[PDB]
Amino acid sequence: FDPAEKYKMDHRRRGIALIFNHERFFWHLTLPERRGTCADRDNLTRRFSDLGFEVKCFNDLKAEELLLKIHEVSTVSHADADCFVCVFLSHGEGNHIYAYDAKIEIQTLTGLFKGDKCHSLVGKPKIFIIQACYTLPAGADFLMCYSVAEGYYSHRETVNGSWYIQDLCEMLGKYGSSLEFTELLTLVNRKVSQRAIGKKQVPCFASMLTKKLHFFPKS
Amino acid sequence: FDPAEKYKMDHRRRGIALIFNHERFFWHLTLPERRGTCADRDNLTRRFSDLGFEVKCFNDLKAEELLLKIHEVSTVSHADADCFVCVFLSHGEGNHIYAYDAKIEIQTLTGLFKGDKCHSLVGKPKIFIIQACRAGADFLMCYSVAEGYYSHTVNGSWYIQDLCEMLGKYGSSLEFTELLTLVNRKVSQRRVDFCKQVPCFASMLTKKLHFFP
Amino acid sequence: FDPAEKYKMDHRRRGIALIFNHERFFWHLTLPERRGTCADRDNLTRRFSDLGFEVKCFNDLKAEELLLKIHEVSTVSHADADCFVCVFLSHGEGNHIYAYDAKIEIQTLTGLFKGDKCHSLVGKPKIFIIQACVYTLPAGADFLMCYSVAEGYYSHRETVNGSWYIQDLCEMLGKYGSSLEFTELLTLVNRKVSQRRVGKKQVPCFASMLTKKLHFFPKSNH
Amino acid sequence: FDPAEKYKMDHRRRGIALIFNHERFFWHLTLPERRGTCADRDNLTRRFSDLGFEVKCFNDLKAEELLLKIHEVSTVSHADADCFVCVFLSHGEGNHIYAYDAKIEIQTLTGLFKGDKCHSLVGKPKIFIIQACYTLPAGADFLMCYSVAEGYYSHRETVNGSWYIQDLCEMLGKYGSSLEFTELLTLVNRKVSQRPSAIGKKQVPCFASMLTKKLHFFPK
Repeated sequence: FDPAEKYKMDHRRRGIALIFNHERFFWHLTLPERRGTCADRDNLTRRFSDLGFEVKCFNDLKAEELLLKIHEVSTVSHADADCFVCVFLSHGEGNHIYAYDAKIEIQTLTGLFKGDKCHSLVGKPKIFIIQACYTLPAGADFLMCYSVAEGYYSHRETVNGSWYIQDLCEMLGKYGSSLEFTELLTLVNRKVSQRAIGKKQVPCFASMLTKKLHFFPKS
Repeated sequence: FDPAEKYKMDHRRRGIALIFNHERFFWHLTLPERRGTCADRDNLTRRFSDLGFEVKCFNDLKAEELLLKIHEVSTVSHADADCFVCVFLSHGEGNHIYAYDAKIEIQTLTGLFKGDKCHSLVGKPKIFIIQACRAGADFLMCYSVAEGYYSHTVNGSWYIQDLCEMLGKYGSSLEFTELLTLVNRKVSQRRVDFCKQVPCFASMLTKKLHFFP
Repeated sequence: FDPAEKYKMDHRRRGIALIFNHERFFWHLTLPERRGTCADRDNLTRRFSDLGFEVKCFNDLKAEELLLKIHEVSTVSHADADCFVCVFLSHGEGNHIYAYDAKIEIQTLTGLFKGDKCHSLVGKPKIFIIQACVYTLPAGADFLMCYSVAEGYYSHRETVNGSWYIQDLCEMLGKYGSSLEFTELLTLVNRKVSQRRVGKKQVPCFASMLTKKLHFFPKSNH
Repeated sequence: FDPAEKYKMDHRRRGIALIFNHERFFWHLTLPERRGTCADRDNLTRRFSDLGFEVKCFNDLKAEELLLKIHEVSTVSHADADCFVCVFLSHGEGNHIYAYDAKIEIQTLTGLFKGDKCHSLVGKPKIFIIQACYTLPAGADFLMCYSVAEGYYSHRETVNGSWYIQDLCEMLGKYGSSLEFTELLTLVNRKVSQRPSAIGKKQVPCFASMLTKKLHFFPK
């Protein structure tokens, strides 16, 4: 009935910001790759803490640990939380095995939080920010954010980080609390797209959200 | 730079609203199908004219005509226009050939308006509204149904209906993606009631989108 | 609590838009006055109908009729209405008596719709748009006071096409009435009028005693 | 014209937040008055620093110092600043002389920053927050914010501050950087308005906008 309806963000906790590092099948690890990834994690941890999130970081190197942690996030109660965030960071060179593993990891992650698998988040926004190395993942109140659209260029990681994660992090710093999230993501669209003169890196987001999304500060 | 930047909507023409009716490989045509499809076309034509669009309707039955028309829409100049819209309507029963042809038709339609193929629309929004059956900067992809959700009459289809409703009520008021989000909630609860079943849009837009008079 | 809370605009009726024409102590009525006022009235009636309002127009000439009508708008029930709007239009030259009568007329109008006198509107916005020719009127909760001109600033002449303020307001209402939050819309009117040219700036003003956001999204037939 | 145009907030400095304490001509100074006033000043100094302002505090007791400082803030250049803020705090009870001096002080304060008198601020917002103890200032890009509308009650000062300044400060803390300023002030309207003897009354604050653009205090 209401053209201004918002997801209720007045729960005790904001929620979890899961930052997932895809590192297992990569081989040539130039300092630009390594330092730039640290830059993207560190930057995202800052921005997401400031919006109230519990940031949790792990990589897929520790085969034994990803089991435990991944299991924890899924089963734990989110009843007292507003939303869930998951950032999937990856690298550029990407061999085919690395690239293939990526898709399977993202498919599992997303699949964990479908309402059928996770009652505590039902009706609450699930936001996935995916640094591709552009897909088809599904669910109501899901927000799929992609570093790059289907068949567009993706600039090499730098020691400073990646265009997408940088620019997102920037917008989050400046407009995190102010703007409706998809508006903010649209700003990230223009910013990155204006960063063989291939024409552009054009990021994307796919919304299955049913209400407005605001990260006004909590008490 | 400016968090409130908008696509410039002050050109001479608003733009073309292309309404594409997919019916070539369908054989079981109950009145609900045929009358509901007319309902979706007629309804969409009213709503979009009210937003200033030139509405053009054709189907893929006349294999001769589609060639000519499809060719026109691509080649013509859009320099004096704000944006481009394209609605792709398709029936629910859907055999496999019909389903398959759909994907191909959509693939081509969208491909026509990539900046690489269409300079007159560069920096302008290209909006595709796709009634599913079973890329580009400034592209907006709206789908009746997300990946692997259910998607269902004589008066029309939930998605096109609700869309049309929102367009009538908030077309001029709301930012487009916010208007689409209303359609998200409307449909996803229409299904819950008559019976999750959630529409979807994918934005590669860089600015805000308003259909002020 | 909720930084985005809105006055509930989902009542059966939008409400009344009262357009009040102050004409009684004016003497020289050049055609620019007479035609420009009609233009402001007609323009405002169009714009406010489009936003759902029952527009009602009267002037203070018919001293018998103003008694009835004024009482009607006060006493009638507004329980099934979103808000109330009142525009007070006046002329520029203004003799002292005309100017003085203006102040008293505004005092009374505004006074009628304080929650103390008008239960049906308690909690609902009361928007007065005043073409000045008092500014202490500003008393009420959920009151919005909009003035053609701030204290001690130039006021546009009236022209045959209407007045800068009412014109510009009506323009914004047409383009942004259903889209923007009202005070956001008024701020646009602030910039538009203040950049009207034809040395003196005119700077309009509004005083908000509103507690929520104000939107005039189109209503449901249902 | 752009329905979303904003005052350019990208200058080197945010600007000055002037907090002015009206003290002279006040006689009975109960601890609630004195402690509550410090509370309002300290609270506003925190909140305004957090939005980037140079906070400057003085009162009208030091008859020599007000001359100097008042002159300073007027004549100094603001070309490299976004806006100007000025809070005028007073005490509730108020003898008539105190009340009268208030009006004159506010009239002079506001008068200094009219574009006629102060070129460096022309086209920049001038925001006056006035705790009342008339309502006749003016100017383009001026924002006048009042603790209390004409002829409404104002709840007494307390040891923890005043309803208006408290609530304002709360919203500034929470929404200072997020919300458009008048949107934020409307939240103050509702908070205070919704707020042990002789009272069934409500306090309704007010603001008068002569602003031409949107006002946002995004972090610098």
